[PDB]
Amino acid sequence: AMPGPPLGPVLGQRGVSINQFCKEFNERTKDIKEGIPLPTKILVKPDRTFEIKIGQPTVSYFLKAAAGIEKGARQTGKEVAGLVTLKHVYEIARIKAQDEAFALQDVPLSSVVRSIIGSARSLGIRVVKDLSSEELAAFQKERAIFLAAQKEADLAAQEEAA
Amino acid sequence: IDKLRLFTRGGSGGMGYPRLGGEGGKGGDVWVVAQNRMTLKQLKDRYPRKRFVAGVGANSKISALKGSKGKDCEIPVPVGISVTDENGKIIGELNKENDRILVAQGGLGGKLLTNFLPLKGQKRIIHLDLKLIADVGLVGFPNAGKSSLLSCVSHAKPAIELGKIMYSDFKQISVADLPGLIEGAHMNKGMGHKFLKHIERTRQLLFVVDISGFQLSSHTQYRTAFETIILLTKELELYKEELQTKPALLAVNKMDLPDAQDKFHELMSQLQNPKDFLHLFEKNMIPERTVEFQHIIPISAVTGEGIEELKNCIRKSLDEQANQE
Amino acid sequence: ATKRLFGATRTWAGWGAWELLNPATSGRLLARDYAKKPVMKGAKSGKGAVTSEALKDPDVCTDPVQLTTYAM
Amino acid sequence: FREVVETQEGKTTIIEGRITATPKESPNPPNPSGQCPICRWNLKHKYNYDDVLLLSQFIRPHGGMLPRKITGLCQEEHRKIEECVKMAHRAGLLPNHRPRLPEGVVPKSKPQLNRYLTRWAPGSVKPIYKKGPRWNRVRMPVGSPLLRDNVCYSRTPWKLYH
Amino acid sequence: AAALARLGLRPVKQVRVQFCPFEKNVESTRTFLQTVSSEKVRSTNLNCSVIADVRHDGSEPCVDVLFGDGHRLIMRGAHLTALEMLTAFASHIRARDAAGS
Amino acid sequence: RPRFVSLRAKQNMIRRLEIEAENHYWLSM
Amino acid sequence: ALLPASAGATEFTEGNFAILALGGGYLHWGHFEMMRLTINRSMDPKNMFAIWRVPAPFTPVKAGRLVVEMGGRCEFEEVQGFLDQVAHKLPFAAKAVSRGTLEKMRKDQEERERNNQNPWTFERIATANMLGIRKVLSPYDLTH
Amino acid sequence: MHFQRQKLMAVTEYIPPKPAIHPSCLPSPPSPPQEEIGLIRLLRREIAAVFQDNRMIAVCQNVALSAEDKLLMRHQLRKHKILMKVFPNQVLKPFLEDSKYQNLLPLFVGHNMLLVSEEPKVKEMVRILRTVPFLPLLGGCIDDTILSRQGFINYSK
Ligand SMILES: Nc1nc2c(ncn2[C@@H]2O[C@H](COP(=O)(O)OP(=O)(O)NP(=O)(O)O)[C@@H](O)[C@H]2O)c(=O)[nH]1
Ligand SMILES: [Mg+2]
Ligand SMILES: [Mg+2]
Repeated sequence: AMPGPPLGPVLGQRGVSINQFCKEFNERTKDIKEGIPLPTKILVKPDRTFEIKIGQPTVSYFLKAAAGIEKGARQTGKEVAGLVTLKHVYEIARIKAQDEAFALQDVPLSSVVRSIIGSARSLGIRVVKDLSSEELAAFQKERAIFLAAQKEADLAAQEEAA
Repeated sequence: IDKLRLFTRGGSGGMGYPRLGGEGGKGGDVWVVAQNRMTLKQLKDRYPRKRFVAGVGANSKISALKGSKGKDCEIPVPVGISVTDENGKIIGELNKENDRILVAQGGLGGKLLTNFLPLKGQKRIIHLDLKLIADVGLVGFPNAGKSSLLSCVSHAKPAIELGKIMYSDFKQISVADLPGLIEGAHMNKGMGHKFLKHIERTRQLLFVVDISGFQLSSHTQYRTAFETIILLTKELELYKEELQTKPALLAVNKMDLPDAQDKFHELMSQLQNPKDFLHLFEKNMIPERTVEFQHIIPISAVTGEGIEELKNCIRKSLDEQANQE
Repeated sequence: ATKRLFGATRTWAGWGAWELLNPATSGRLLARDYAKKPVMKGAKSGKGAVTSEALKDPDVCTDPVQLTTYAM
Repeated sequence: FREVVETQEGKTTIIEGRITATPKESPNPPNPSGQCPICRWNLKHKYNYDDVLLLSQFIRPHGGMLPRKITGLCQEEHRKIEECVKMAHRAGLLPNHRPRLPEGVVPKSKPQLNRYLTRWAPGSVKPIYKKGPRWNRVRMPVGSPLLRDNVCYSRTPWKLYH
Repeated sequence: AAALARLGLRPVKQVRVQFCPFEKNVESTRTFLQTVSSEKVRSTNLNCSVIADVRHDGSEPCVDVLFGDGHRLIMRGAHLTALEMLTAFASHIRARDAAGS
Repeated sequence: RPRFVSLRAKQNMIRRLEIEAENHYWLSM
Repeated sequence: ALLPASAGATEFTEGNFAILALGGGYLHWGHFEMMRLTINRSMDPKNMFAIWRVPAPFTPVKAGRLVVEMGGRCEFEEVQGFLDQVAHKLPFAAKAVSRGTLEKMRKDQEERERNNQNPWTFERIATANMLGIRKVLSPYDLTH
Repeated sequence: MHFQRQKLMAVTEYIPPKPAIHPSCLPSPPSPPQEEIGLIRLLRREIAAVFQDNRMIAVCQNVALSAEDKLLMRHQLRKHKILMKVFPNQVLKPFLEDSKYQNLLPLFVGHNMLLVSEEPKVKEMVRILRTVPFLPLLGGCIDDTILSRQGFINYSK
């Protein structure tokens, strides 16, 4: 069988929430964690990575790592720690089409995008829609003059939320 | 886990008779009565509406006047019920069968002062608590072997609750093993505090602490057994100060560990001198007072070690409390 | 503000690597700036001879079926 | 028709499907312009429950009814034929289309009551204990209202209630 | 699909299916091949093998099934329906499982 | 007690109506 | 959009797409008018949807007469949920009606009444005094 | 109601006109079909464009394979630039009946897929499809020429 799990890079845990799931399949939690840490040592810690585990009849597992989350990409690009409480009623983040293209240029090498063999335009549209879900608003042209005010407003809103 | 809530409204009074001057009957009142053989869930699935309205006072006739009061409504509940208001203030306690409590009064009849109109009754919302906790209440972290201890101490019980400890004198000590004592209790007072409300009605507290310490996750702080005891004391102090007045005993579980002996020795040293290490915790984690333990026993749920002595100690402590009281 | 405008921390996911500085609009391809950054086009705006129109019709039919089954 | 035959030789079993005599509509129907087979062969209002030759051409070997989508019939004539099939089965005019009996099941000795033109199933009828007054007398159904339009050669129409 | 997956693949070793794509009497054979190649039934026993060979010799459409019991079943789909062929295959599989166990 | 009409009553009414219609025609010249 | 305030034939669609149809006769008053207008304004959105009255201001209403009509760009299900409640609140039997069925029913009724092949009609018999049937007949029933 | 009034009301009852021949049973007159369809026209246009542009097409039966394995095989074909498209047979038949590839109509039976390419990478497609031996190569066309699996193997070799 194939199991997909979103796990922090270099922060694999022998504990929950993948512990019982691997134990039921008899997969070695310690070996899986060690392999994940070794493979994600290059990758920055705390980055959410998709891990696909394939199960053999003799309790043999072969891990595979996918690209980082596009939600994490939007949050780290627009510099918002957490996403908005609501969607389409307020705007948390602020990214550009150039940033979307830069993120897609790396996301397009993932397993799903390689399988689909899709042009970058559809990936850019999907990333824009995902940012709309994240409340991140994309503008064709942007500059620091208004981005500073937007960041100040977002920080004030986050301080009010806290 | 059966906190209930009902809406009660007493019926309005009776329409008076203007030309003669007759008063109308008073509206029916709302009463709650204690009866056995039924439960809160039984009441709920008998009456899904959760609304109770009494009778309406009879109008003022000319054959009769000062009309008869409307038929009151009686709400059956089990024994050991705490009835409170929507604000949480305790309306009353029904501890024995046939206890009756008025919750909502009916409206007055049609007196001339009210232009002979049948004044309306009272609208109230009431809460029910079917919780009369046992004598001994077990308090322990998750995976701290509370269920395993209950299974070991009972002749046959499912360890995933209430159980009884049997004695040679055919005496049963009622114990309650309460799961989810730490369901984000410091942060979720919405769910892990009903546990404290249930446990507050217990005469004796039995803390079960793992010898091998506890840790929620690799990224979470590793708290030792002494740290767990301090956290339990701080949570009890934050919840209710009067709960600490009840006698408490300590049981260090998982004695089968190779390091269990040294860990228990270190824990006993910490218990003997807690003031030398209390500074390591923040002022928020420092309890207002320290709980004194009548007995602290090492036990093992797998090898069935010291359980008989723990039961004997619990019985002796209960007997001492009864003699003192 | 200035850091976010000048460089993007998201694109670089390696600790040893550095954040990629932003490139001017002229260098980027034209098709990048021809996407719907506003709300999605409606059925009326969508032409009848388009796959997106049929996809949106199917999505609307599924949504209506789910709404009807909600009360069931 | 079509038959499936199995032969076991040298522990090897071979099953073959062969055709003996495939049924088909006779050439040159009297009125080829018709839409239904009934309206093509001018059989409207010209068949009854006992016409086993006509009724058996639309029934499965076990007594079931062929689908309208397969037979090409219209809704009205399909319902008429369905009712006629029900009545013929209840009257016992189709002795070779008995329902499939599971092995080990032997029907008991049951009362043998001759009947015909039976509208309802014999197991779901309440005896008329209270007939009622003359003006509001409860009548016993005979036949079917779906055949009310059939050609009658006598002055008195069909009596559907006795 | 579902019925054959529930019956699984216990005594089945190998299945081969041949048919003529140019002919107009191979729809039942194609349906049987799809049902046999369904992932639900195949996942029951990966040891069992399924192969489809296509020829242009204008021969009859037929499927051969070799079981672990050395028994052989031949089914001709030229005038046999998909449902009939699936029922026959399921009955043969049940008989072979009963014989083996 | 409810009352209902019959086929021959219908025929009688219709034939009487036909007779009266013919009278209507003959009373017009 | 919102219905105009009301102080203290007509059976066919003219502007709207859906309507409220009455199956029986009744009388309407200022209280009913004001309550219906308030409910419609509370359950309606002025941006897209329009509602129109058809009965005169204070009122006798006959069967099959449309009193409230609804239009805009919306489906039958979007308006039925509230028009059925309005019909139930109406003082007589009423229902949310759609043109696609109402016009078809009206056309079919007209076609049946035109294609009636009965040689003898009630109007004919009553007017011609055939059978002496006006001996047992109401004086108003000659036209009624 | 008086009995005479009841008799009059019974006699003046609506009687439906009965046509000599039933409308359902009489021959249905020919009527115009649908003016246009949003999906069928688009499917026809896509089929025509693919047939005209792509020079190699392979029509095979789409077995009920797992989605992950199907996507892996699609990615393997895309590595050689082969596109896998599936269209409804109920719509493909109408186009195939009157077109250059009329003889290929019998191929489209049940769940079918077409591997198309502008560059006839027949050898690569065959080597990729040989991974699953249960996938039958029903037919194909290269340079507007009808060919079978044996002919495709010959062209690959
Ligand atoms: N070696 C050893 N294992 C023990 C001992 N006590 C309990 N365990 C094990 O630890 C686990 C205890 O789980 P559980 O019964 O849920 O204890 P719990 O404290 O009630 N958990 P929760 O509070 O979440 O309901 C079991 O796997 C049990 O076998 C002990 O003394 N020694
Ligand atoms: Mg437990
Ligand atoms: Mg749907």
